[PDB]
Amino acid sequence: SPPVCGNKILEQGEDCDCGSPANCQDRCCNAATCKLTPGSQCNYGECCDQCRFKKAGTVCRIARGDWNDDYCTGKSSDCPWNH
Repeated sequence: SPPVCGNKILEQGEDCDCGSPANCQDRCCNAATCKLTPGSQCNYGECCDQCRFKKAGTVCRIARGDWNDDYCTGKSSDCPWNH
C-alpha cells in the first residue's frame, strides 16, 4: 500500500494525519493536509458517519432503557440524549 501520509491515524479518519493512503486525499480525509476534505461535515464522533452528520433520528446514545433516547439532529457532531 502507498505511504501512510501522516502515519495511519490511530483515532482520526478525517481529524488529521490520516496516514492511511486509503483516505489520503480521497476518503474525505487529508493525510497530506492534516485535516478533513470538502464534503465532510464531521471527521468523526457521535453524529459523524462516513462524511456527513448522522441524519436526525439516528440513535447515538440512551440513558437507561428507553424514554427520550439520544438522537442525532443532522446538524452537529453531537447526539443529544433528549433529556
